[PDB]
Amino acid sequence: VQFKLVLVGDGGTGKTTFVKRHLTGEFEKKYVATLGVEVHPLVFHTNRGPIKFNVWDTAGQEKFGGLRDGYYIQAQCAIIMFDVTSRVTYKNVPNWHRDLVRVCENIPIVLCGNKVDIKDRKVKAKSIVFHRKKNLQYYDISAKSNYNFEKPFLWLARKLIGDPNLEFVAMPALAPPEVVMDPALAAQYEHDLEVAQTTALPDEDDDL
Amino acid sequence: HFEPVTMEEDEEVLYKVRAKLFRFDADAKEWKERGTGDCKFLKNKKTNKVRILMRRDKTLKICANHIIAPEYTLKPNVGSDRSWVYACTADIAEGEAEAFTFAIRFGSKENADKFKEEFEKAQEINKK
Amino acid sequence: GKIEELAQNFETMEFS
Amino acid sequence: SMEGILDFSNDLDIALLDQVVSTFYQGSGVQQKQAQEILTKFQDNPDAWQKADQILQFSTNPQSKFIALSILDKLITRKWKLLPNDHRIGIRNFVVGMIISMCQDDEVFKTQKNLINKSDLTLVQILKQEWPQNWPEFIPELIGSSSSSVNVCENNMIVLKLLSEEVFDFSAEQMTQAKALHLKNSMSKEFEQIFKLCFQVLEQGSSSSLIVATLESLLRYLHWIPYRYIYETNILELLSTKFMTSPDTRAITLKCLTEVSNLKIPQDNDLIKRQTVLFFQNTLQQIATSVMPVTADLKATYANANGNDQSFLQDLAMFLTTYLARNRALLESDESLRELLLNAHQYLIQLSKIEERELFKTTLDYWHNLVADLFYEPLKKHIYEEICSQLRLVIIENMVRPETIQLYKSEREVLVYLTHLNVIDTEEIMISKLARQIDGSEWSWHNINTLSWAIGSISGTMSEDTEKRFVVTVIKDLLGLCEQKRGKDNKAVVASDIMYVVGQYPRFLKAHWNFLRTVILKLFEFMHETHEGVQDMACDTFIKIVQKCKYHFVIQQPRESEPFIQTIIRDIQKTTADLQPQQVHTFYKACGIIISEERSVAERNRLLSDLMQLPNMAWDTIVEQSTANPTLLLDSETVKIIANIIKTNVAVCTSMGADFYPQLGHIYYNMLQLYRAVSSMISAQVAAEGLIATKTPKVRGLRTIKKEILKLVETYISKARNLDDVVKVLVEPLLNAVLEDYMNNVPDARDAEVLNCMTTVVEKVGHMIPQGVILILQSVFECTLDMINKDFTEYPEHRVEFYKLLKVINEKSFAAFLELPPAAFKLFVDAICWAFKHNNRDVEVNGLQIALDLVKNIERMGNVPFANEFHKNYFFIFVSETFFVLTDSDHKSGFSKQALLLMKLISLVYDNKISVPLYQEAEVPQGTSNQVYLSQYLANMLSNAFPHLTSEQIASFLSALTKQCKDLVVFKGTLRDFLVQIKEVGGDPTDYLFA
Ligand SMILES: Nc1nc2c(ncn2[C@@H]2O[C@H](COP(=O)(O)OP(=O)(O)NP(=O)(O)O)[C@@H](O)[C@H]2O)c(=O)[nH]1
Ligand SMILES: [Cl-]
Ligand SMILES: [Mg+2]
Ligand SMILES: [Zn+2]
Repeated sequence: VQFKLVLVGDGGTGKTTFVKRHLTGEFEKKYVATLGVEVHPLVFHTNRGPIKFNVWDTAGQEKFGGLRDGYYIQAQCAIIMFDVTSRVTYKNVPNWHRDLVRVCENIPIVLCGNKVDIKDRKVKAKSIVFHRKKNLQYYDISAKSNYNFEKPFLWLARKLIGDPNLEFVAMPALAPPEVVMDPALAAQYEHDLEVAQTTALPDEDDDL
Repeated sequence: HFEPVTMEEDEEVLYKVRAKLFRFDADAKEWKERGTGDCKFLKNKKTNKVRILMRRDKTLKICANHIIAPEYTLKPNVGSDRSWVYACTADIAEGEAEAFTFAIRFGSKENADKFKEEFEKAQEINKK
Repeated sequence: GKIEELAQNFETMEFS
Repeated sequence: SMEGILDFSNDLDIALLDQVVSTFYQGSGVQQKQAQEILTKFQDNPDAWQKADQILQFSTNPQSKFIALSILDKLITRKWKLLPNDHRIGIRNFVVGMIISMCQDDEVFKTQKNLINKSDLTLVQILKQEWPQNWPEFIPELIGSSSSSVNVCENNMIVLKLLSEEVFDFSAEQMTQAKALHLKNSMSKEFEQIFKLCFQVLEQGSSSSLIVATLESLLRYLHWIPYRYIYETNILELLSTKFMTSPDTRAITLKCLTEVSNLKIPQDNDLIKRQTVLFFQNTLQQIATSVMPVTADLKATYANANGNDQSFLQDLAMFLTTYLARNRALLESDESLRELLLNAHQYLIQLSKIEERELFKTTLDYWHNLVADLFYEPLKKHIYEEICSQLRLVIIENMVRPETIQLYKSEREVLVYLTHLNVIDTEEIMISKLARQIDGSEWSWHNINTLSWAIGSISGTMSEDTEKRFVVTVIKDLLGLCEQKRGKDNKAVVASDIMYVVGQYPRFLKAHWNFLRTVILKLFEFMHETHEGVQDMACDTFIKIVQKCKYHFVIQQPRESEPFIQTIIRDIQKTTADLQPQQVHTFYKACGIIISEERSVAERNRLLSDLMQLPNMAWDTIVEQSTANPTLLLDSETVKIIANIIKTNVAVCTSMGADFYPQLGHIYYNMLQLYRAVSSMISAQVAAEGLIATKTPKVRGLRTIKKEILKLVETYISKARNLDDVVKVLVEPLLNAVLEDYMNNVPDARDAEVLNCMTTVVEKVGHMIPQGVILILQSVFECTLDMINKDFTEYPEHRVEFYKLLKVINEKSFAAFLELPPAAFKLFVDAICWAFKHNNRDVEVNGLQIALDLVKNIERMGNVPFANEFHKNYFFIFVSETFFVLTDSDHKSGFSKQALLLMKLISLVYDNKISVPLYQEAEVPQGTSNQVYLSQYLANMLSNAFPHLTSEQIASFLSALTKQCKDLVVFKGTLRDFLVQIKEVGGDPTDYLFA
């Protein structure tokens, strides 16, 4: 039960950061441009059992485009991403959508406006209407604040499984094992712990 | 007569608090978020053993699952008055048992101090 | 008139 | 081993290729990743296109053939005109041949739609290069081949669809203006023959796959073709009847009719009006009989999400709203059309009940169009009485939380219109709704919140007497509801809604003091309630009511011994005792709003003194024991107390602005002394602990004090009315307190807020402190530039504030840059260009503006030595740096301001605004105009930067560009044409004669 998902959009819009959040829970602050594509399995637990997304995270920068629309072949769903703090990234949404649906003529597609955490929003909500005639689902999201970060995958899961009542559920929590660390690593872990303590936690002004 | 038409429920919640969990990447000398959500101290009714179980909001995916070992020790982080750092020798949130250096941060110094209190209460439970 | 009664009524609102 | 296909010295092993491709698409993990890198390297080989015919013939893998066509695509769109003409004919014949043989094999045609669509797109790229000038028979032969095979005919519809898209929908960015017009005229010139085929296929049946492909292409045609093709043929009849019956064709047909509704049409022809009525009438008829009746529960249908029902209902909403927004007047006068008009709107009512945010926004936009018209247009509103009545309930029941923000305001606007259209009906629905909250038949947290927002949203629509009766009934009923419910959870919700409604009806509060007073005293009681959210709600309602009713707090009310603001201040310690610091600040801010209404200065200052009594006493205490033992400032508690005192001053200053000055004067000098003391401790801590100290709670606490002090000063100066005092009392102490400290701290200890504060100082009083501005530059310019000129990432805040500061200095005190030593002025120029290269929008825009403002500043100086030297040193630096970001494809967001700057620079030369020669007396003959030299410099610059351009292209580009330097829209067009041509080889230099 796995589905191929292609993720497309301008460079720097937060596609890779978004998937990373879902994969590990981290927020990557640095911009390391994706080269061609990176494939990542992503599993969600639902009341209909587990659903697996094979996420094809593609490059948005043209000089790193790689196979470009060749990545779209046999995709069963997609996310188009833009940046609400950058108008040009919204202006290019019709171009990504075009290259996408030429290869994938009938698939569920979600349009995501990322970075709504940033105060100075440039692409106003009322300007965002492209999805209407193209029957795309639309979500304001933020990989940084996790605002609606789960919505795209939930909507897609529902379309792909054919159950509008599908819900994410809590995976089973097995009993964890007991501890018996040998003294031969007592000085080793104490080294790694001293570095950890003296390295400041990030974003100390956040609510959590 | 007419005919008509998780895996934690064998446990007790001792403590619950909202928090953000970090793992230390020693190879990058960098703290990385592992999840934000409710952190719970769960007491097994059949063993009286207490564990930390924490899930991410919305996705409900497990980001922490380990015994509150008596040997563990909560230390402060240099940049925070509402966080604790400690070494975990076996966490099973992501598959097999793996060791981690965790940090966990809270809404206030108060919630952090209370956590440390509960954490140590739970430790002496796992002694008995 | 009925507004003074409304004010009196508003004062009686409490949590416990 | 997979890397064999990258060895071009040997033949290409097709079997090895198919393996690499299979491993990428169907494989996983490390192998997949490796294959991916190989395929990209293969594809990016500039000779790979030569091995494309091999793959397309001898491969058994469709993905491999797809990749082959992608390789060909790059070649056709970028290097086509460079090839020997035989290769061009060869590639063309091969693609045409490959498409034909795929269509003739029914097996391949059925099972390889992806590969065929790619081939079609590739064919279209060739057409854009070769057609019609070198392929005049393409369309005639296409139409011919169509009659001999249903598969070829269908595929030709896909080819034409893609062609229309490439020529009319996606040409603006991808080809020059001249090339785009050429292809548009060419298509337009032969469309008569294209439409004939299209219409014959639609009329004669019968393969739905062929019908659907033909209708898909029609949808594209409707974007540009003249209306006569639609209205002077029978095609509307076919669309609105025949094709609405089959679900296969229904979806695309509906999309076509939506676009038909947007056609350019003459508005004085009665026959055409009948045609526009008729297809609507036919369409709605087919929906009622073939899809669902107007009574159907569309909410439920949409929720069930069977098949394509959601898309269909979305498309129906778009059709109905698009047509009715343009044409509903056609249906409003004829009595025989009334049922049609109201049925169409009843479908929209039903569509508006669907739980789908984005679709609701679409219908809501239409409703706004309607009720606005009914509010202004005579004799219309009675027509829609029953529609509007239903709409009131729909909007009331789907009201969203006020303060997304955008959807609430749109809902409010429609509901306010609907209330004007019938106040009595609106009131009745809301009271009825409220009763079903009391009898519990519709009671929930969501339903009471929604109703309350709705009731709050129509404030101002009723008469004051009707509003009075209404407000009384609602609050009375809501109060009863609050008492009815048990548990703080339920009571909290109802209490919040009650406070929300009263806060929305200030007119009522203003007319009834005793009640307003009761409301406020009640809020003060709630400020002691520890239940989650209550205190926040109490404070937010307090300041909100104050903003609207402040006048009634400052004047002495009848039957009162004093203005109520005095009563609030007297008891302020008690009132705020249980509040958190943030909430106390809000309370004090609210008090500042009231105090500023008092325009007796003596009284206003007294009130201000009394309000600030508690923070000032705490302040005086700390200042005493702070200067006694500076170690206290390491006590986290003292640091927090101090921050909160300053924050209280910021809160009140935010409200009082100019009026806050006497209070500022009370603390000002000791505050700046505190700033210095704190600064020393931060420095001492960093010295003793290292940079890591800046991350510690202690130092972050200390820096908060500094930041709040700077915020306070910034907040006052930005609002000050007496600038003499700002200059003569505030500025010198401020600069002496902050500038040297900033300069002499290590980068990680410098507060970006200093820059922000200085920007405000220069903005308001810069023109009055030229020596001060020079002092600012000296202390922050070089050391800040060195922080931010090694990459684009570090010190993001310093980066942004830095260019804001330079911007305002360049605007308000340009004299300060004139005083800079030549080396420092050079860094200034370097800094501006560095700003150009940022992707960061904050930095980029200011960078371009500074550049533009700087040129203008230099221009205004006239023919003087500094202006002459500036052009000699930096003119071509600005020209070439601006060209670089224009053409590098990584700064497209700045295109307009780059264009503007470039146009300004070029115009200076062609207006002889630059007196001295820009060249060396050696490198060009004596008496040569700067105009001639500019064209030479630019031709050489572009030739070296873009060596694949012909001299002729460059010369034609520059000729056009310079001659158009008084016409920004045209100029910009020529730049866009240039950006297209640099992406390929052999661009037509005559394109630049387009304008
Ligand atoms: N404030 C904010 N920043 C974000 C958000 N999402 C991503 N970013 C940041 O945007 C930058 C680019 O992120 P990235 O995932 O690499 O974008 P991308 O779409 O994958 N780029 P590419 O197509 O070139 O691979 C990063 O610095 C990232 O931290 C967000 O939601 N909010
Ligand atoms: Cl909705
Ligand atoms: Mg990426
Ligand atoms: Zn056609």
